[PDB]
Amino acid sequence: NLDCWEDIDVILKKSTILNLDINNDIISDISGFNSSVITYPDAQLVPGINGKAIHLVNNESSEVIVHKAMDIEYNDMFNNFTVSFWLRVPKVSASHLEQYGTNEYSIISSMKSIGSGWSVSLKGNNLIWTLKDSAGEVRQITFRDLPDKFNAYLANKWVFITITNDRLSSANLYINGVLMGSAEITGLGAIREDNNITLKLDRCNNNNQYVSIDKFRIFCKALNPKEIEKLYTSYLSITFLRDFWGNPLRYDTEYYLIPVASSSKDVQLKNITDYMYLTNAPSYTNGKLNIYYRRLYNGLKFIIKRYTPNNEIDSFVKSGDFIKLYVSYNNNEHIVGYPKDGNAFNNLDRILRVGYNAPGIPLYKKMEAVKLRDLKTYSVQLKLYDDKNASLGLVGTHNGQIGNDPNRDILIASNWYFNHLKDKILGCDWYFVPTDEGWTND
Repeated sequence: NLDCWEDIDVILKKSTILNLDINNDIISDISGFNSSVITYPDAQLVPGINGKAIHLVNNESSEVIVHKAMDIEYNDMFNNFTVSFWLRVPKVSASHLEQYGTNEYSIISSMKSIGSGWSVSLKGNNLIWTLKDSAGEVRQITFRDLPDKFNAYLANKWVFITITNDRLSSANLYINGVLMGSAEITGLGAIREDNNITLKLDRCNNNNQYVSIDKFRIFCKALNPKEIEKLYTSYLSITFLRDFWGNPLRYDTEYYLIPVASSSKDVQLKNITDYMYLTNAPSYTNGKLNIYYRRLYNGLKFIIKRYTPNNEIDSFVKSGDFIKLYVSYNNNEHIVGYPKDGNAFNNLDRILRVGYNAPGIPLYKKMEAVKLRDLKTYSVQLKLYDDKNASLGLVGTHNGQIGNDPNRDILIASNWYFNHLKDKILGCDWYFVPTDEGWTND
């Protein structure tokens, strides 16, 4: 066995030889080996999976260099190792796929005249892991991302990358703990890489290209699936809610809502004071490039507001936070709630109303933003309360009709969901999608 050095958490900690962390707006290695980290002028910091993350744009000043300490300098020459990091890449437009689809550029590398070592690179919608030994011998894992960009890994969402290397067998590439690619690597000689690990866009012809990298980490062993699962989920801090992209959910920000259980649906409004329902979102398809996705940014815009002042006006929404949900329609904001004795399906599934204002009729609008299930998904649940603080249920949808309107999946609040929180798919899970430069519909 060529690994180094029991409890999984202990193994993960002990086998870590490099761990980039960001505190006090400074990037440093907290592995204990103290490899020095050189941050260049245009390396930017942006919201991360748990704190801030490294943001790299396409210019010479945007880079972070890690100078390996002598104690780990030659750790991957003959022995096993694993590289892990959260990664976020913008969805590549149809135009850029045609124009730059064949341009392979590295983003993380240990390769310097022959360039032995390893590298993480991107080519169009392909994520590539490369190992090169001192003889120029090469081994690669090429991962072709899913055609459906709504579910793809290189389409603007934070995803967790993990690449294990067993010198006696093969290299395996994982995304969110799932095996996506592999390549036998036996027959490789010594790996003589550069003294530095460089995080930078190298040889990228698209000047507007950028990537985000977080928690860059290296282990001195080839992690097994169980360890990778624990590693991955260890970053999903359940106290802070996240938006569709994996970034922190924020107050006073416009979001489009999409039900996780019917991701091809957008939310629409019947009329002010009335109900909301689902409609099919338009879609984009390109046979030539073999890509497609339900288009985003259509439907109602929702805004989350603090029910009462939080900590120190923190901009991020915490699980357990009480809020007021509003719909921003024609520049006017209307609160979402359930009026006393309001129409409901079989007196159990309370039909939500937007901007309801019948005089003398109490409107229950106090909600709680929570994370009760599906840790790996960037979704949120919303619990509505009445005036006595009793639960009116979780926001979801119910199929049926109102008056003579067509059959529709109508937005409601129901306690029914609390008895099915273990289901794989549940109608009370919601994606909060904010407009982002990393995703423009073609």
